[PDB]
Amino acid sequence: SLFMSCCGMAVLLGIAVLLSSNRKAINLRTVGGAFAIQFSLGAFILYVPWGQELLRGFSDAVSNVINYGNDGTSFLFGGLVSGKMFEVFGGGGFIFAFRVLPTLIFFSALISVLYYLGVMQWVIRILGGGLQKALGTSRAESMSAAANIFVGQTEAPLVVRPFVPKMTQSELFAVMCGGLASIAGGVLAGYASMGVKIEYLVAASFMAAPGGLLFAKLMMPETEKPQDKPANVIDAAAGGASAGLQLALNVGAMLIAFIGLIALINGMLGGIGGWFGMPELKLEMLLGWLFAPLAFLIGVPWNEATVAGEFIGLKTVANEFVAYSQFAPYLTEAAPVVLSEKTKAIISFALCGFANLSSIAILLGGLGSLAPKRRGDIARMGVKAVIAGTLSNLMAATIAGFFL
Amino acid sequence: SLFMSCCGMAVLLGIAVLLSSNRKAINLRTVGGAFAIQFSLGAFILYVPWGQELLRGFSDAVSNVINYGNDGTSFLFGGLVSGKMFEVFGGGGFIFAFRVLPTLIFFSALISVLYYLGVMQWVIRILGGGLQKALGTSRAESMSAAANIFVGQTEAPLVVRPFVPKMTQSELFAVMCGGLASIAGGVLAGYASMGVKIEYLVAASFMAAPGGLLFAKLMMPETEKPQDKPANVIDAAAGGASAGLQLALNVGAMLIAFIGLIALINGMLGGIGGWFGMPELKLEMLLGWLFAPLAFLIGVPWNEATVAGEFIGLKTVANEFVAYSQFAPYLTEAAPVVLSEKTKAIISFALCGFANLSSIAILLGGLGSLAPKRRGDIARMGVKAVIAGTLSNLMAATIAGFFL
Amino acid sequence: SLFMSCCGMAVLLGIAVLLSSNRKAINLRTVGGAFAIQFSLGAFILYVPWGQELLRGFSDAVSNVINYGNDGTSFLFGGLVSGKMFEVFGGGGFIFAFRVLPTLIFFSALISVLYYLGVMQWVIRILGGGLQKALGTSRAESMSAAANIFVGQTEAPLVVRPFVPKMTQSELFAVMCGGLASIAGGVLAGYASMGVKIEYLVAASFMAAPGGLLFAKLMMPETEKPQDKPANVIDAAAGGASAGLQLALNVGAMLIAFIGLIALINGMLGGIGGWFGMPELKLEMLLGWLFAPLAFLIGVPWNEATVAGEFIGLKTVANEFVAYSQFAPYLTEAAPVVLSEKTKAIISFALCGFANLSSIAILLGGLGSLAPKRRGDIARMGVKAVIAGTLSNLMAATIAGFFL
Ligand SMILES: CCCCCCCCCCO[C@@H]1O[C@H](CO)[C@@H](O[C@H]2O[C@H](CO)[C@@H](O)[C@H](O)[C@H]2O)[C@H](O)[C@H]1O
Ligand SMILES: CCCCCCCCCCO[C@@H]1O[C@H](CO)[C@@H](O[C@H]2O[C@H](CO)[C@@H](O)[C@H](O)[C@H]2O)[C@H](O)[C@H]1O
Ligand SMILES: CCCCCCCCCCO[C@@H]1O[C@H](CO)[C@@H](O[C@H]2O[C@H](CO)[C@@H](O)[C@H](O)[C@H]2O)[C@H](O)[C@H]1O
Ligand SMILES: Nc1ccn([C@@H]2O[C@H](CO)[C@@H](O)[C@H]2O)c(=O)n1
Ligand SMILES: Nc1ccn([C@@H]2O[C@H](CO)[C@@H](O)[C@H]2O)c(=O)n1
Ligand SMILES: Nc1ccn([C@@H]2O[C@H](CO)[C@@H](O)[C@H]2O)c(=O)n1
Ligand code: NA
Ligand code: NA
Ligand code: NA
Repeated sequence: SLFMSCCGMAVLLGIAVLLSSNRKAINLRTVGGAFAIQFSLGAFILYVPWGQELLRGFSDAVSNVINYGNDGTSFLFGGLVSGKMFEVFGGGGFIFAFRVLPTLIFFSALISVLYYLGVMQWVIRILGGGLQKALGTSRAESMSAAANIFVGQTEAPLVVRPFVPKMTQSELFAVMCGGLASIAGGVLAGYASMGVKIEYLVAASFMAAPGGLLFAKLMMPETEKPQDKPANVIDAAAGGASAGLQLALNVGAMLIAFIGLIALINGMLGGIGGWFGMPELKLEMLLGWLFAPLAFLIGVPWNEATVAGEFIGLKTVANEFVAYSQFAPYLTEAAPVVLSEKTKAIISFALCGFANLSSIAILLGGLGSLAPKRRGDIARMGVKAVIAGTLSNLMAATIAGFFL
Repeated sequence: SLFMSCCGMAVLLGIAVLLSSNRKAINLRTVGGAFAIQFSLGAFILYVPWGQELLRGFSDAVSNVINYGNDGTSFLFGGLVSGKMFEVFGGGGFIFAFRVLPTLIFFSALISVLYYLGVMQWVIRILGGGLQKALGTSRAESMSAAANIFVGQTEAPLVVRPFVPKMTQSELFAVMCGGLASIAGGVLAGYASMGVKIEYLVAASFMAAPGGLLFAKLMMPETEKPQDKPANVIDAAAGGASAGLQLALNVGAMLIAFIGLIALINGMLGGIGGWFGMPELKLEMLLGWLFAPLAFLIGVPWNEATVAGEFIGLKTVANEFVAYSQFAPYLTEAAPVVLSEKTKAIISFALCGFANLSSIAILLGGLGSLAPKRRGDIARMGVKAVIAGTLSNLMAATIAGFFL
Repeated sequence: SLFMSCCGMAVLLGIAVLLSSNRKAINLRTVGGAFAIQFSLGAFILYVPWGQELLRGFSDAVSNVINYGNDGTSFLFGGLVSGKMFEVFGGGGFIFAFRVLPTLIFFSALISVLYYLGVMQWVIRILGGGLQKALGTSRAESMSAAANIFVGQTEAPLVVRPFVPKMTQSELFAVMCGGLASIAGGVLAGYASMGVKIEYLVAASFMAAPGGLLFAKLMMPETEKPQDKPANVIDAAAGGASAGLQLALNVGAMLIAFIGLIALINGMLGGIGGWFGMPELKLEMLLGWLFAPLAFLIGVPWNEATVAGEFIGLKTVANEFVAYSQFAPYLTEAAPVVLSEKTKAIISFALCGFANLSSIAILLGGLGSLAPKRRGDIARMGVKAVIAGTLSNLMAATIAGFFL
């Protein structure tokens, strides 16, 4: 029943302790409160009636903004994003390149506008302030954690830019983990446009802030001593649209290559596996068979662990965008395998994060440009930070599955 | 009758004098001739029979070039830009992204070719030479004004690149105004592909050269003393296509964001306005109500001033591309409001310009790269230059409405 | 019969000798073996039964990879690349921008992956090693020649990057020729997706390695004395996709401009030619009339030389991508002119190369960045290198036509 979930949380906590740089340096107030916040946050917005209402209210607001932004892409691509497409091409009428990718552009512009107005800084200051006061974490790493709820791993540390070059190894590691444990507002709307429940996306985003700090301070406790704009609103929107455009082009090119490469891998795996009497061997079977214990450990039923392992594994070995692309058909009525609603939630939560190996190179560029003499430390702690970010997503998925 | 137009011109001239840096330094020959040229140019090509024939001849030639360039986009997007699209999606068969944006690429390549051959330099030298000889303006600012008829605000000063770092504040201001009062050959073909009459676009482009110098020397008179390539034609075309591609991507991303943001603004304005008994409140109503006196002042009928104010205002607070995108449906048979032909002309002329706040940042980058130690002056005169560019477009619209 | 082909080869060899920097410095072993290899390679894979089987086996493998990569573009553009497109738009259902361009992205990612694994370096080391041992050419220029079979003119010298700044003028010229005589794996799959026979593309690619060295050492004999990575596989794929994206955008923008410009040229040529009683004058007629002797010289029948001259000429004055775009309809059942299978082969081989004037500027950037103090030599030998690359493609076409 609920025993598998509580054991799941214990195992995830245990792995982080075993991989800690110094277990005797672990601050029990910090890691105790961080888990308490992430757990209570899950209890609040997924179990308690009032918290569920606030979550649905924020989600519907997000859903309304997406529809508003869709007027922009409707102007550019016209009938190619209309209802007539489904009458002609059926299911293939949904053109991903025109339906999902342009949303990255609009939300990037919106976020840039909200930064110019000071709305974002206002929310981050409140959330980040409450974290450091309750966990004892430093000012800079707390703000970066709160910022990571809404923006990406490279944009989040920008709110504490002048503090990055001199922050401790534990601080830098937490900053990295904050970005790896979360996603971004732009891609969130993209995943929502692909069928992923917004309530799960918003929840996992907020739970990433304490969850990121949790496993960061578990695996890399503080052993040192920490310390302590566009001309107008229209320029802000333009700059945001430009950054979103570049992102949309990068994501699209990645999806063409990766999905194409996976198809190539499956073709080769069919021939190689055939030598051992398994010609039906594919990448999905390997990932599913290898991540099934992990899926089962976080609350996925025994008969659904293998399928759930495919998506979780693909997110790890590649990225969450590719995983969501393969998981999205399982959210429609034309799903090859009908999954339970709890399993759908667990997969949604466990995928909601930038935790992968390729994100290390991105951290080296974005976060590294803020502190060029610290690129060595980023590369050194890269793998451990990904593991920490993975544990945070898995913990959030276990918590979500518990109250569901 | 015509009294409202002549008063309109007087008011526009009056505002520039009131905002002048030194009214006693205003050269009457310069500002007198500049207005005389812009007025006579309007009289020539919009009223006098022969001038109307030369305008239609140049416009049809432009219209033929656009159709020739459309063979390129027809090859890439095939049936998505064919007549079958209108049979399937109806009005939504016109895909803006494939119909308008690729034209920016072709014309950028063409202009680059005409620069390599020396055709552009030949025309600019004649027009720019006649301006300085009649107005007394300096050599450099005159060529940049003439160049601005065909190319953008950042490409126009390139013909006088080595003179920019040492030109006077009045010269630099005129260069800025020349770009803000005009558009570019690429986007001109785009607006033409959206339904805007080419005759109006060409006319307003040529009237921008004396009009730009007019309000530049009115608001910033000269108080100082002025002074005084690709390997082959195929490389020129390739470089032009590359620049046009980058432009086409920027415009498209901007249109997705801005239109999407306007839709978001309208949603919020509906809720905010509802608090004051106006739930139907939108961005269009605010702009229309605030720019109606300005539209009425330049010759737009009282019962059409509010609608015309929406487009003029949107061009100012954002850019002319967004304004044209909302004005284009009013040029078809399926227009929500049937406007008079004179009103259509006034709006077309008043929108034909890069005069907006975001163009300042663009001037800081493009024009600023030509003179890095002058970026301070560009930022300082930015707002006044936009105002001057706005007055030039409004003057051209008043002149156009007069002879129509 | 076969006398026209052998004379064709002799003429091509003769031109290179006449344009040599020093005919008395020509190494007979080098240029003798290089021609022997290119000729025997053609004999092997186009005439001899076993060699034809190995060619078809490699081609079908290439054809399978393309289909695998098409799963990526099928996900992004959905029904716009499905069979329904041909039912609605007929022949115009084939959208080039979604059918061909995305293939550049996938193959660029694949090649980047094969480089990370060491597969490419392994094949290049074998082919490049056999060339230098048989021709006496230096180590660096041999590897660059072999690398050019699979990758582009700017990516090929990267395998011998630290040797480029100090290599002789003859070596540098050979490196340039190796890239101009060949194409790239990405665009190869593009041309294959346009209808060009893969067997011809693969054959011409392999024949480019000895053919490139052949005319390089003929026109520029050695008179001096020669001398002598991503964090993971997923990062390699991402970087490749990014480079392919940039390439796909450049090619698409070029095709819009160039084809559009050709349409504009044809319009002007119709008016200019009309003055001399030839209003039907077009760019195709000029190129066909001027390259017909060259087409006839390499084995194209007298009544097909003019049509074949259009494609060969267009490849020279522009690029092979534009030429292939105009030659592709001649490979379908709806061809305006039914050509013989041998003529189709000759045109396919003669077009398979980056040999054009615009590739010089590209060599100045790519190859020049590897040796900034050698950009002068690259620009100096630019034209001769293009001629050499042209002769290599023409030789390969003559050889192909001989055994066919
Ligand atoms: C489409 C899906 C198909 C399935 C593909 C699965 C392949 C698994 C990739 C793992 O490769 C490793 O990843 C590390 C992470 O980058 C690299 O470490 C590199 O970076 C580390 C830190 O960032 C350092 O510790 C190392 O020294 C450095 O080698 C390491 O070299 C590399 O072997
Ligand atoms: C989609 C449409 C929705 C409607 C939106 C309308 C909003 C109006 C924007 C105006 O904002 C101002 O614009 C100036 C122009 O850039 C800025 O001046 C900045 O730049 C000037 C000069 O370029 C300087 O004088 C100033 O010091 C400097 O603040 C200024 O800060 C900013 O407040
Ligand atoms: C769409 C198709 C329409 C048909 C168009 C056909 C036009 C033919 C273009 C030829 O122009 C020449 O090309 C050279 C090659 O770049 C240039 O040499 C330049 O570069 C050379 C070496 O790279 C140097 O030798 C020269 O000094 C230098 O002028 C040269 O200037 C230029 O006149
Ligand atoms: N705003 C964003 C969006 C995405 N990303 C990177 O792209 C991968 C796929 O979404 C993510 O996993 C992440 O590596 C990013 O760094 N910042
Ligand atoms: N050639 C061009 C075209 C456009 N622009 C800038 O983009 C805005 C929208 O067209 C314009 O208002 C202007 O700011 C530009 O600077 N140069
Ligand atoms: N990988 C590639 C692909 C293309 N190119 C350049 O682009 C032209 C058209 O394919 C080619 O003729 C060549 O100039 C390149 O340099 N490298
Ligand atoms: Na984040
Ligand atoms: Na201009
Ligand atoms: Na090559």
